[PDB]
Amino acid sequence: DVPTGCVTLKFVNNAKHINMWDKTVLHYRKLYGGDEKEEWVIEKSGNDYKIRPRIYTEYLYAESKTDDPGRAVKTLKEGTTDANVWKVEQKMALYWISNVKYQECLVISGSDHVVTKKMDSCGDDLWEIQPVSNCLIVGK
Repeated sequence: DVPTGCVTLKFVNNAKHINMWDKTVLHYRKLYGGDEKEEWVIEKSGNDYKIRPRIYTEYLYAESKTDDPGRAVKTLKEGTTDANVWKVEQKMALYWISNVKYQECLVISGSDHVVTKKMDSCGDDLWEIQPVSNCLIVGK
């Protein structure tokens, strides 16, 4: 079904991969839609999944309130969170991703924001999850 391990995360409609900032701000790392093939790790978490970049042990999560461009998604450097578990579901060769806590689809916006958005269905906002052989997950 969903590949676990090292993957690339590419939003189909935009051709944008999830990229991250080089330097952590406060307790979080900012993300944006970019064109570089950033490597991420999908880990099984119960019936659902957690997501982290290959080189940092920081878990993808969704913020607690919705902003103008949508509910911001970033990785958690310091602290704890309840919104770091992701549903990842196959639709033929493509996937849609949804935050479990808030039931909102992960998406890259037209302005390159990485956000979740409540939709009747995530099935029109699909991701390309291409596995990356030679997967070196950094610990700490």
